Amino acid sequence: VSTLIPPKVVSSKNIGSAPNAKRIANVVHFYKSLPQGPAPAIKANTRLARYKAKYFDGDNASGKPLWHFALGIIAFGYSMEYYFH
Amino acid sequence: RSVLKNTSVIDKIESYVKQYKPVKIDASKQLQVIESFEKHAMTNAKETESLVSKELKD
Repeated sequence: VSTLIPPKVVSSKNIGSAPNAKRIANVVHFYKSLPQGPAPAIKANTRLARYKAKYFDGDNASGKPLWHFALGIIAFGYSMEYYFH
Repeated sequence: RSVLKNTSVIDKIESYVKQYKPVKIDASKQLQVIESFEKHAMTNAKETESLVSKELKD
């Protein structure tokens, strides 16, 4: 007898599976995606964007800024020692 | 018939058979139901086809 009409009806496979949710996510995310992100920090300029760039970038974490930062406070109180003495 | 020697009934049933020879007449009844069915089916078929093709390229 005469075949039923379901095989030629589709209209809820688009909620029917899980990658639909991911699809509607990644059509927004990827379509308006940039090839590369914006920045790993770069502001501190006054001849100190260089200080941050050399020391406090993702390029390295090394003891050089620590030494520098320590020395600033040492220079304050060391001069003040002779202001107190 | 040439087997039967009492033949006056073979001419009878021959004539009865040839009388009622369109024993059952022609039928094509699938021509109103088949076309209507084809419209609903076609509509749905094309809709599904276009939908999934569209999704593929998307």
